[PDB]
Amino acid sequence: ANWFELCQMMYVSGETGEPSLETTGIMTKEEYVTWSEFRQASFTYRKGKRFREWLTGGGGLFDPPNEGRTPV
Amino acid sequence: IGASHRRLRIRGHDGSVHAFAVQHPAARHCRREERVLQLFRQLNQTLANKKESRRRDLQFTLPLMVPLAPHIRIVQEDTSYITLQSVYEDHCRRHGMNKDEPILFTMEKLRGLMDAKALQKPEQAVTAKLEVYRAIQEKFVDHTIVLEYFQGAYPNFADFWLFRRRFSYQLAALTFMTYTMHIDKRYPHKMNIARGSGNIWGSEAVSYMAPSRPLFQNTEPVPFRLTPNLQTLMGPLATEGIFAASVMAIARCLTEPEQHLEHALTLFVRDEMMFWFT
Amino acid sequence: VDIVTKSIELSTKAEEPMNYFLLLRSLFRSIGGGKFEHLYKQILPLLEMLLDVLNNLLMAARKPAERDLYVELCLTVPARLSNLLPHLSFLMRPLVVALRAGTELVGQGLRTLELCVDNLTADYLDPIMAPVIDELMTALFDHLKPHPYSHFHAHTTLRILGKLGGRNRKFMTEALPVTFQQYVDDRASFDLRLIGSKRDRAFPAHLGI
Amino acid sequence: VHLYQNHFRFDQQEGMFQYKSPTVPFSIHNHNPYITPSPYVPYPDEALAAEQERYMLTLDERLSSKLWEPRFERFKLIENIKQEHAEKKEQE
Amino acid sequence: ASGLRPQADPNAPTEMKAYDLEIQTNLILKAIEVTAMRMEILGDNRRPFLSVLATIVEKSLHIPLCEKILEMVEGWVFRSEGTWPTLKEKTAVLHKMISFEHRTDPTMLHKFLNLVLRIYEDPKITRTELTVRMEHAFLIGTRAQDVEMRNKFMSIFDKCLSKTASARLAYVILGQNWDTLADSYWLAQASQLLLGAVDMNPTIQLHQD
Amino acid sequence: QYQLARLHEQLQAATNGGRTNIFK
Amino acid sequence: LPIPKVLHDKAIQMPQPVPNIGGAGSGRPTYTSGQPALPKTPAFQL
Amino acid sequence: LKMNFDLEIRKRYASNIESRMLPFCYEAGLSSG
Amino acid sequence: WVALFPMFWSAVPKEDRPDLERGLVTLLTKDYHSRQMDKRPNVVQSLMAGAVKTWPHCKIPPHVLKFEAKTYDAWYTALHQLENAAIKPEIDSAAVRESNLDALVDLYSTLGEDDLFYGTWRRRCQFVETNAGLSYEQHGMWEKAQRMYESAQIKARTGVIPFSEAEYMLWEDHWVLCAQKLQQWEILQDFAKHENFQDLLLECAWRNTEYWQNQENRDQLDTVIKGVMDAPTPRRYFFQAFMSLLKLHNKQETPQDFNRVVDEAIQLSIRKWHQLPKRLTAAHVPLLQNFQQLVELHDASVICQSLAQTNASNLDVKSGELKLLLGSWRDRLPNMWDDIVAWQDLVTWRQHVFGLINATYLQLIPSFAYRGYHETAWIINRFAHVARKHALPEVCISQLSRIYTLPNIEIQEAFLKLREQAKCHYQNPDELTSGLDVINNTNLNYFSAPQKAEFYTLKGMFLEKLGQKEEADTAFGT
Repeated sequence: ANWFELCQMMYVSGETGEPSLETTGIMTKEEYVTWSEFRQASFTYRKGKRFREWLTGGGGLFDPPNEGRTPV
Repeated sequence: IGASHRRLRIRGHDGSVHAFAVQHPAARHCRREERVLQLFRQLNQTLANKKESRRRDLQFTLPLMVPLAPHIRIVQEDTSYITLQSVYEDHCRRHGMNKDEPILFTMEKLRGLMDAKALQKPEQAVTAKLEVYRAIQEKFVDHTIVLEYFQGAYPNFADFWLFRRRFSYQLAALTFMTYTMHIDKRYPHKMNIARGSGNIWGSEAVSYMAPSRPLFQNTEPVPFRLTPNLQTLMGPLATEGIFAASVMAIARCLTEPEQHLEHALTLFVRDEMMFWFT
Repeated sequence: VDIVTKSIELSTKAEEPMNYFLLLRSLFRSIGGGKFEHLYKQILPLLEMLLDVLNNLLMAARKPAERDLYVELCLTVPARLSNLLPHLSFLMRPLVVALRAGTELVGQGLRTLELCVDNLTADYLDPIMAPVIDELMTALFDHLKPHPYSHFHAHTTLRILGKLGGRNRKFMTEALPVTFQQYVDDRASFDLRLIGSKRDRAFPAHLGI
Repeated sequence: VHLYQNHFRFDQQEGMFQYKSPTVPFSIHNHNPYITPSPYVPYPDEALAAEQERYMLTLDERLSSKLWEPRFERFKLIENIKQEHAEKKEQE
Repeated sequence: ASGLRPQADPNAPTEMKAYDLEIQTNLILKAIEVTAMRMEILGDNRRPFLSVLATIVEKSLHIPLCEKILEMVEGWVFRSEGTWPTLKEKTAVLHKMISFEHRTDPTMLHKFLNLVLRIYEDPKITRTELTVRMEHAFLIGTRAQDVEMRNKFMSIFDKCLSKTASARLAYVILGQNWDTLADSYWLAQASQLLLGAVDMNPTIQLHQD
Repeated sequence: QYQLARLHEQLQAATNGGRTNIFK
Repeated sequence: LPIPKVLHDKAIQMPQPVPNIGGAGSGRPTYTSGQPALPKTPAFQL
Repeated sequence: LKMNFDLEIRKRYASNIESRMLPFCYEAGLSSG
Repeated sequence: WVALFPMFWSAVPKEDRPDLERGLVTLLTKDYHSRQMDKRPNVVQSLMAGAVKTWPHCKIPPHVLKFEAKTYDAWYTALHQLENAAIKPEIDSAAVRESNLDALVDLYSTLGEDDLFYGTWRRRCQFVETNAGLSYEQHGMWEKAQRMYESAQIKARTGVIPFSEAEYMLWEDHWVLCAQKLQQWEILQDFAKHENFQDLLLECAWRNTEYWQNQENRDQLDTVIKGVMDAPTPRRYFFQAFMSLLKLHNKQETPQDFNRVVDEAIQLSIRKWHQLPKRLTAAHVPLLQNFQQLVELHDASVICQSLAQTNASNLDVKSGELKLLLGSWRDRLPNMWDDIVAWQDLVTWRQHVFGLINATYLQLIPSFAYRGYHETAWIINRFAHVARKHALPEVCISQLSRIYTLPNIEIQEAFLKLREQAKCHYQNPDELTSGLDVINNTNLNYFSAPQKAEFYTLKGMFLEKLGQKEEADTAFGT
């Protein structure tokens, strides 16, 4: 539970990557808007009940553009 | 190789098909061959009833022969037979060689040497004959011809593997037959190989008897035919595993009581002795 | 008796000979089971002729559906098992045909074969089955496939083989068939060019014919 | 005590003690008087090689790991069991 | 349809009348249309909306509802310009459309595959985060039973790769992930890709021998 | 400890568990 | 003898990788046989 | 009839943590391991 | 695909081939191929065939091929390359040659090819005792082979001559196999107890009929069966089904559970059958024997249900159906040239069933209640005949002597005993003392005229062998 809250908080804290399931288990106008929206992620906001109860050259067709970014 | 025949086919009342070869100029030694086939057809029963041989499926290959006249005969026929001589000739045709080169080479060399001195060799095993043999091996016939042919004859490797497995056992059986009965002149055109299963039939199999006195003898440099090309077709692993053991298995099965073989051979030997004396 | 005899006789001159065999199938499907002893006694004197005629037509059939009709006619004649014990050699070829066909014929053939295996002794049955035994066992071994394949057919085949026992690995008389090519030369081909290469390569002229 | 190249044993010992303890091998064309001869023979930088050998020994359970001091424990156990069984049978 | 017997479970599925089903479907369409126009302020209610959309797409068999959801997703992907539905979460909704492959009705699958072809032919979208994530849909398209659609997918595939033979063999061996097609014989696609490195123009003939 | 255990195991194997005298 | 319809669940599941059990050992070039439907692949690094 | 628990403990004197774990489990009495 | 791959491989530059070979090995061992293991032509078969078509220029490690061939039905494709590499090694290294030979021997063993296995191992060993022992194993002489292996181990103990580890393992494994052939299960039980060999322990315990009657003993055996059941095999499933039958007999299980267990076993057996080559090899025979065992299991379950539901009220005249079923079983036997272990298995299973029948019947007495004993005598006699035809030493004598203690002497039992006595005349040398002792006094000839006539004929033959011509003349004249 609270996986999405953890992902949003990690994005806010400065981790823009895609963290794995185990990791959670253990600017431009659009970017600024997303940051402002995600800053409001909270554990208990309208969640009181939930909170209490809880090389190869060439290329191809699907090659990533630049990669080089990994989660923590 | 030196004959021809017409092939008849008959349909049975149950739907089966049977093939026969008509031999119009039948050889002069047909009765003796039929007697040999009779004897080994009798021994096949003991082979089928014994355990060490029944689990290996060891049997002699003996087609049925029926004479119609003293000079015509019909013989059960396998349509996928080929002889060793035919394989050698096919190789020669495909590789642009003359099939008669080895024999002409041998004759020329032996003539040239016999015109010179023909002594000083250790006792009789002439070293010049060994040199001629080595030269023929080096220049004309290498030991990978039959294996190459049969590898080319089977696009699917499972077929080749099964064919070779059958071939080894059949060769062991033929070796026992020719060794015990003193069958002498085993030329390459007398060995027929079935491409559909891997069976071996030896044609014109008759025992040899000494002219001076009545008894069985061979008097040849080798006990049986096992040449480099056959060795290469079988392979060292199969030669160690199947061929050597099957001969002993057959010999053990057929001599369990020693009286059985004597009582089986008595009438055959009597007929041979009567023919010799006549 | 008149129905059967007239159907067989009139099939030879008809414009559509198969209608009479459709009629015969309709009749046979209705009087199955040992509930019609009187009709079986009436029909008994026609059994051998009917089976011989049916076997003749199967050999000359050129389409799968016609073969199916004749096989179904052969395997469902109205008779008692004791009266069918002779003439059992007339059922061997249609059985082999049915064991390699759609689901219904496969089930019918399995039923017939199980009945024969259960109701007779080896010394009586094996000589009758000898002419077709290799094809029979090859067809039987083709129904042994795991779950997604029909488990009814597979389990029936396994039961039949288990009941046969030691006789299920004793039927072979020849060595084993192997396929071979009549010549050892190269096969016919034409040349092709790979874009990055500098030479031509042979391509067999027999791939989808 | 008798000393050898890589093992030693006591005078009345039927085994050996290692110092580390507490033609053409594997060819089918070789010959010896108890097997038939082969028709393929006459009648009777290093990093790359190591990498190739490592690649060739892939999935080979026992040899890949290695890439050996027998003690005969099972043989001795069988001997002991047989002796005990014979001794027990002697009583009856 | 599967024939499974019913159970006395209060939460057991229950059937509905056609009239009631249509009334409820129209109500659902209206509700979805009203909800979709406030996407920019949905806030915390966004995820449940997409979850229910995915559930409907996965399980519903009503064609018009699926068509409308597909058009809405297409509008989000292509003609939308403002802040998106959680950015690349529309890909999550698209990934649920892959279940159309075995619906025994190919209309919705054909619409989805047309959308995929439209996505992968766009000059703007190339080597981006969408074409990377739509690989499974593209491969499913390359496996299509419809000849025209499969040929379109294979034409795009062939146009992408390099024409050297060694390059294409290398791509097949260690360039493509085949996990999506693991239940089918996917070497046919590989052979078709390989044959794109051969010259088709020259005349051919059998060897002189 | 480990060395002593290994030595004891080796000696027991060599002596056949005390049934054999190798020191004479 | 009996041939039930459908078949129960445990008999129609897809095989899964299985380890080598028995205590004898693996990789012995002898004439012993034992075999599961789907053995598990050994670990390796190339 | 039984299990020779003393043959497996001796292997401690012969990944690494897994190797050392089982002898400890058998010695204590954990047949499950 | 198999036509196209060799032509495209030759267009790859020689310096880029190792990378493609590594990628090919990576592709062959993917785990998602298991979703396709039952389909005829799968992709693993095609890839292996294409790679082996170009073998000298495209190299795959032998053990990868061996692993894939067993799972995806590519046996002969792997055999082709393994034998070719045996003839002409690709690398001049001893380790590569040893690995190739190990893989080839494993394939030969799994396919049931005994002679190729023996030849390959005899062209490879270093000791002469290993050679002789393998040769004697090849011809069915287990005692000489066991002696040879013992002597080879003793010679190796000296340590003067080096030897390989594979020969070391071979000595032990084939000594155990020879021990199994000679029916030395009593020492094998202790060996498996000490070595923690669970399958061998189960096999040894399976031969003790009286050990499965105690509740505690079979409770103990249930733990071992549960232990070796996380890696199911057909034999382990047979043991599980036998346990289920025993539980059903003692009213601890419903017939539905027994049916479910049998269904699972049958499914596994069919799955293993489908993984072999299509044409009938020597690896198919044990699966057919397993099929027979599986059908007889259901037959026995029906027997047990009828026995309980019939004799729960002490009702007789229910032995007719038992007689019919037993007569049906009496005609379903293996072939004479089959493996002796299969005969052992059949005899043990029949004895278990007959023991169940005897246990249920005898207690009711305090002619119709002594049928299990007759059946046991019949099957023991047949097994003794088969063992004699196999030249097994003392096995047939042991089986015959294992029948002296049997109550319920009757006409049928007397006839079976007389048949056993007649069969005891093995007609072998060094039996003069036993023959003379039998001649002095043995049973009575009042039973049947043919039996005494044949006994007189045998006595005359024995006298002739000893050298009493006139005595034998008079004997067989009478």
